[PDB]
Amino acid sequence: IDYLDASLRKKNKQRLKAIQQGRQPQYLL
Amino acid sequence: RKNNNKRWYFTREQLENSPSRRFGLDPDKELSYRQQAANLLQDMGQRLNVSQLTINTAIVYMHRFYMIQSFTRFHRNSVAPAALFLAAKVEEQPKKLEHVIKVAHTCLHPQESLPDTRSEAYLQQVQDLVILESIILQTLGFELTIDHPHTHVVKCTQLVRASKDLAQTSYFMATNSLHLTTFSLQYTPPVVACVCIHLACKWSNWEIPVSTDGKHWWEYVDATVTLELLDELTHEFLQILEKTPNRLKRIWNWRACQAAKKT
RNA sequence: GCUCAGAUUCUGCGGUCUGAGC
Ligand SMILES: [Mn+2]
Ligand SMILES: [Mn+2]
Repeated sequence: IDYLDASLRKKNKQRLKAIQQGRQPQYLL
Repeated sequence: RKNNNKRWYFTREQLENSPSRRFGLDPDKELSYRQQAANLLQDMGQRLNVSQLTINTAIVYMHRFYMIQSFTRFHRNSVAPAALFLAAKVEEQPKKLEHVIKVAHTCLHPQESLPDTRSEAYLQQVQDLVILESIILQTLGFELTIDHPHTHVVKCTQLVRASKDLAQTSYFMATNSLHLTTFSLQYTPPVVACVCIHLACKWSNWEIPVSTDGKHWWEYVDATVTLELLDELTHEFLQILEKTPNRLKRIWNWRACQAAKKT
């Protein structure tokens, strides 16, 4: 299933989804 | 020509001199990217509703792409949709840029705000795979009409006694000539088709009746072919099919995994 | 050494640190 590795990307999803306090994805794809 | 053939095929001593190799990261890693980049191609293609064929033509562009550019300078997770895109343009089921993107995004970023179509972030994204596509083109030297092993395998299917039940276990197995093997850059579609079946029916225990009047039932799909090789390769294919760290929550199973339906 | 869960505006999808369980 997963090009979405845990985690070196599964991780950024954590960093991105937690600028969900007013900062946003610079680059998001 | 320059050349007609020598163009997109390489020696094991060449893929070692990968161009992603002249950079600071592994083979064990790279072998591992390609499979995880094609892997993405699949997911999106299924989400976009495109033939499994287009998916494969992307996977061949991708493969062929990173034999010229490092995975350091063009990240797999952004050449993937760039190519699936130009693929479904070629194999002809077009989908539109804003459509690919909107998928890729819910691929890679499951729990995000579905994209604002007007944000400078977005109008830069699309700005990019647009420039990337000009690259994925200039790179495959404009050679996008791609020949696959399935076209062949479809040829010698019931052109032998073969239970469909195990005659299309070779069709399926071809598409791994792509996902998890460097095969598509090494030997031709034919030769490569020969393998996806001589292996397919050693798990199926049905074997090939030899053709009566003095010519083997595999010498009819390609001219130079030895068991000395096909046995050699199905080794690679398998110790590569099992040089995998049990990550096979496998590729075209999302909801098409189990053998057709019971529940 | 693998591999999960918390931390890091070090940073493009890979590098740090901290706990479990095997
Ligand atoms: Mn089975
Ligand atoms: Mn104990």
